[PDB]
Amino acid sequence: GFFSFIGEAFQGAGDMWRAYTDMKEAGWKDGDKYFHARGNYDAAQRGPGGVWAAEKISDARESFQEFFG
Amino acid sequence: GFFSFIGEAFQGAGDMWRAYTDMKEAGWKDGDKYFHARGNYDAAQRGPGGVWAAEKISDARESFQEFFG
Amino acid sequence: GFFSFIGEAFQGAGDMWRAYTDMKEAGWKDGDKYFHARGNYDAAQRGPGGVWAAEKISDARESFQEFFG
Amino acid sequence: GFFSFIGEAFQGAGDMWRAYTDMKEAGWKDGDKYFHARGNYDAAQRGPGGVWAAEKISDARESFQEFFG
Amino acid sequence: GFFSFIGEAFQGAGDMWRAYTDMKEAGWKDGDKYFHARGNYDAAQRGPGGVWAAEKISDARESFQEFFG
Amino acid sequence: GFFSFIGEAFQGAGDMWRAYTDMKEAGWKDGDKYFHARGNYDAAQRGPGGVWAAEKISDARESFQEFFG
Amino acid sequence: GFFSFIGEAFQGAGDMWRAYTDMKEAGWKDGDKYFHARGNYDAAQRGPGGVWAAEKISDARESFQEFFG
Amino acid sequence: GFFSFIGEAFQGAGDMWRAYTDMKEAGWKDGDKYFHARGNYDAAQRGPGGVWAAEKISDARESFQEFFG
Amino acid sequence: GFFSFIGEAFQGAGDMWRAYTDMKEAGWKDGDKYFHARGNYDAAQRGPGGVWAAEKISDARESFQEFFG
Amino acid sequence: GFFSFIGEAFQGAGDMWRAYTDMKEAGWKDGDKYFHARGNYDAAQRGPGGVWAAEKISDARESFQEFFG
Amino acid sequence: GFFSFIGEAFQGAGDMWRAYTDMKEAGWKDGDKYFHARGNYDAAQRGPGGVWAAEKISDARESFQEFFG
Amino acid sequence: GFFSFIGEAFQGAGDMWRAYTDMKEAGWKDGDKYFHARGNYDAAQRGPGGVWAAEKISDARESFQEFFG
Repeated sequence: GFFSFIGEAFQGAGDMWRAYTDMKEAGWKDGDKYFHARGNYDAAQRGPGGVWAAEKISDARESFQEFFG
Repeated sequence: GFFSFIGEAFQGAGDMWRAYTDMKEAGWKDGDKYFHARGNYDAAQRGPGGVWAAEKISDARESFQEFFG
Repeated sequence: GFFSFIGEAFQGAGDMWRAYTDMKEAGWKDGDKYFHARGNYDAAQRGPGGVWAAEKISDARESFQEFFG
Repeated sequence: GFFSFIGEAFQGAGDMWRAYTDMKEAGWKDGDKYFHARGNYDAAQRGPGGVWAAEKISDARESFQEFFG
Repeated sequence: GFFSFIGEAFQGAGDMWRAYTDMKEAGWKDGDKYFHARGNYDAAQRGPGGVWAAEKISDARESFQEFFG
Repeated sequence: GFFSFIGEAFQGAGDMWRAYTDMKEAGWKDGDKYFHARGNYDAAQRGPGGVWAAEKISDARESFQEFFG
Repeated sequence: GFFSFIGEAFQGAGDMWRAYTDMKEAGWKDGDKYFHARGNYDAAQRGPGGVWAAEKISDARESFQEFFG
Repeated sequence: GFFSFIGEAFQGAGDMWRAYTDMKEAGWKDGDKYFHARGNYDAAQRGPGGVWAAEKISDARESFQEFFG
Repeated sequence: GFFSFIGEAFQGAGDMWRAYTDMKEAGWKDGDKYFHARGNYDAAQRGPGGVWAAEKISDARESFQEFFG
Repeated sequence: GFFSFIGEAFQGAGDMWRAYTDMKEAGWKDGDKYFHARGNYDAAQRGPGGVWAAEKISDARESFQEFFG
Repeated sequence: GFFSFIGEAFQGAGDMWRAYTDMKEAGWKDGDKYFHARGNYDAAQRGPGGVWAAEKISDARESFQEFFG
Repeated sequence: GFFSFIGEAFQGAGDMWRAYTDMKEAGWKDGDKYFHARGNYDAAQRGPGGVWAAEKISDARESFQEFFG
């Protein structure tokens, strides 16, 4: 299939964005995650804009444009 | 299939955005997650805009535009 | 199928946005999640705009536009 | 399949962006992750713009443009 | 398949961006990761722009352009 | 398959960007990673621009251009 | 402009289907035409079907079809 | 401009299908035409079908088909 | 400009299909044409089919097909 | 410009298919044409099919096909 | 310019398919043409098929095919 | 310019397929042409197929094919 992972402007302990496929007779274990933040300024911020998730985009003409200032 | 994960401007302990597919005779275990925040300013913020989730977008013309100022 | 996950401006302990598909003879366990916040300012905020969830968008013309100021 | 991982502007303990495929008779274990931040300024920030996730983009003409200022 | 990993502007303890494929009778173990930051300024920042994830882009004409200022 | 790893502007303890393929009867172990930063200025920063991840790009004409200032 | 002349199954003396355009300070003369027919069988016949005269035909789909027997 | 002349299955004395364009200070003369037919069988006949005259045909899909028997 | 002349299955005395363009200070004369036919069988006949006159045909897909029997 | 002359299956006395272009201070004269036919069988016949006159045909895919039997 | 003359299956007295271009201070004269046919069988016949007159054909794919039987 | 003359399967008295270009202070005269045919069988015949007249054909792929039987 199509697997896509996009992530921007973020903070995490871990175990993120994974894609396990077609496994047979498997087994695993994952730990505990801790996230501690104290007294931080301006964290995990993203600017203006749009998100588009599309399986098929066909015959677009003069489309999907963005004009910032 | 089509799997898409998009995430911006966020903070988490963990175990996020995953896609397990086509598994047979499998087994797993995941931990406990802790998220602690104290006295932070301006966290996890996202700017203006739109979100579009589409399986098929066909023949768009002069569409999906954004004009910021 | 089509699986799409979009998330912005948020804070969580964990175990979010997942998509398990086509599994046979499987078993798993997930932990306990704790979220503690004390004295934070301006958290998890998102700016202006719209959300569109569509399976099929066909023949749009001069549509889906956004004008900020 | 198609696996794509894109990540920008972020801070994490670990175990991120992975893609396990076609495994048989396997087993593994992953640790615990800790993320500690105290008194940081301007962290994990991303600028303006858009995200597009597409399986197929066909016959685009004068599309997908961005104009910053 | 196609595996692509792109990452810019980030700080992590480790165990990131990996792609395990076609394994039989294997086993492994991974450690614990710690991320500690205190009193840093301007970390993990990315500038303006867009992200495009596409399996197939066909017959684009005068498309995918970016104009900064 | 096609494996591509691109990474710019970042700091990590280790164990990153790897691609294990076609292994049979193998086993390994990986350590613990520590990342400590205190009082640094301007770290892990990337400039303006776009990211494109594509399996096939066919017949592009006057496309994929970037104009900085 | 667009000038199109289509003629099928016909008999004439002459001076037909002409298109004079953009003339300045011109002059001409044309003769007399005689058409004489006596005792002919099966002349100037056209079979089944349709005529379409269009300046612009846009986005036709599964249209303009003809099924004879 | 676009000048197109199509003629099939016909009999004429002459002076047909002409296109005079952009003439200045010109002059001409044309004769007399005679058409005489006596006792002919099966003349100037055209088979089944359609005629389409179009300045622009855009984005036709599974259109303009003909099925004879 | 575009001048196209197509003619099939026909009989004429003469002076047909001509295209005079961009003439200055010119002059000419043309004769008389005679067409005489007596006792002919099966003359000037064309088979089944269609005629299309188009200035621009753009992006046709599975169109303009003909199936005879 | 583009001048194209296509003619098949026909009988004529003469002075046909000509294209005079860009003439200055010229002059000419043309004769009389005679066409006489008596007792001929099966003359000037064309088989099945289509005619297409186009200035521009762009991006046709699985189009303009003909299937005879 | 582009001048193309294609003619098949035909009988004529003369003065056909000519292209006079860029002439200055010229003059000429042409004769009379006679065409006489008596008692001929099967003359000037063309088989099945299509005619395409195009100034530009761009990016055709699996198009312009003919299948006879 | 481009001058092309193609002629097959035909019978004529003369003065055909000529291309006079770039002449200054010239003059000429041409005779009378006679075409006489009596009692001929199977003359001027052409087999199945297509005609294509194109100024530019760009990027054709698996196109312009003919399959006879």
